Amino acid sequence: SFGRILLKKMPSVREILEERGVDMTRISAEWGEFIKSPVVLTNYLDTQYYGEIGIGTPSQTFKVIFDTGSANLWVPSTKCGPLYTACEIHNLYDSSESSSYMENGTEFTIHYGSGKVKGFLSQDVVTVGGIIVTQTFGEVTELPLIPFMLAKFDGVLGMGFPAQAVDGVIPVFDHILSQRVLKEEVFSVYYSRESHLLGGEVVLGGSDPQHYQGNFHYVSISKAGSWQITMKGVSVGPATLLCEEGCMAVVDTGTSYISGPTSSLQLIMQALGVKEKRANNYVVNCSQVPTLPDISFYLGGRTYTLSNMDYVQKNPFCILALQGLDIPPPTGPVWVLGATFIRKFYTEFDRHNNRIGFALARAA
Ligand SMILES: *[C@@H]1O[C@H](CO)[C@@H](O)[C@H](O)[C@H]1NC(C)=O
Repeated sequence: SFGRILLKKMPSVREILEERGVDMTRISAEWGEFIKSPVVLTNYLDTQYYGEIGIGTPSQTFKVIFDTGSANLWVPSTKCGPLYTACEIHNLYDSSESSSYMENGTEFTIHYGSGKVKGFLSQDVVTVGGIIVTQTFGEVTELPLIPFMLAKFDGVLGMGFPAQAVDGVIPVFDHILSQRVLKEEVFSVYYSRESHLLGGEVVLGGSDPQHYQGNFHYVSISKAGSWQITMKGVSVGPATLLCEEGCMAVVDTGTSYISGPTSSLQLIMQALGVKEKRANNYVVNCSQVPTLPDISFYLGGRTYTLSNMDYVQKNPFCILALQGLDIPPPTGPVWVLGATFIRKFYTEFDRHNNRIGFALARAA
């Protein structure tokens, strides 16, 4: 258990609002917006998994999201003022208790779907999966209410490329690579079946052979500075409907729902046999779930199939784990294979070869 980080299941901000009796129209309209330098593919509304890291000497524990969509580490600060009530329900980084703290002070702004996180940079020791790196990270002093007033995670560990990082900060994984401690310059991400207790695993330096079956097959990165691959077909049932001419697709551990363009996804929802739409999202009567056809994605000359049980979430109060999202050019129309895709297919992110590997996930 050297370079492994146990991911733990948490109620998502949608699931917290659902359990408090909030209407599905209100949740999407007020907590799930996508506002018009690096690209945003998530609002953390549906994120269900966090890992724990330590920051400082002695180490102060934080619950963080492992987000391949971003390249920055940030956590709430004790410098976070009284105007930001969201800070008052989370763990706070206190430089006063760290002997390894070294100030920087340059301001940063990280944009995401529902809003923006502001603060200042600071250097300290960071322990992630038993590996100690000297990291520059964001001390957040302006944490917005949407969605962090109800989030069950403190902050975000970016697992993206250094080109995506704000203020040109060297990311956490890049520092781990500089140390030459890992067997491979890769990390892989496992989510187990959607249960109440069962969690997941991020492995640094390789892949856990317990959590996959058969063999990995790899797809090259098509855009240099991100986990982005060419998709050559989206199919409902036997019929291939979209992406024959070639779609860009991001594999993102940050968001759990698969994203596509609103027009392309509405076409899929028609052919799926699904009428009801709430903003970006699509709800369905739980009686008609077993009759839904399989969705498939064509990646690196192989099909990756999601069955009815893989892309639907039953919560007490059934919602499809797909949603509309239009990123404009030059970045272009993009799909996002979120954690729903990765739960089915154990994913290896490869930094040396600049490629992404997929394999059929399983339990032990
Ligand atoms: C703060 O961090 C940045 C990296 O984003 C670095 O280039 C800069 O030299 C640092 N500034 C100070 C004053 O330590």
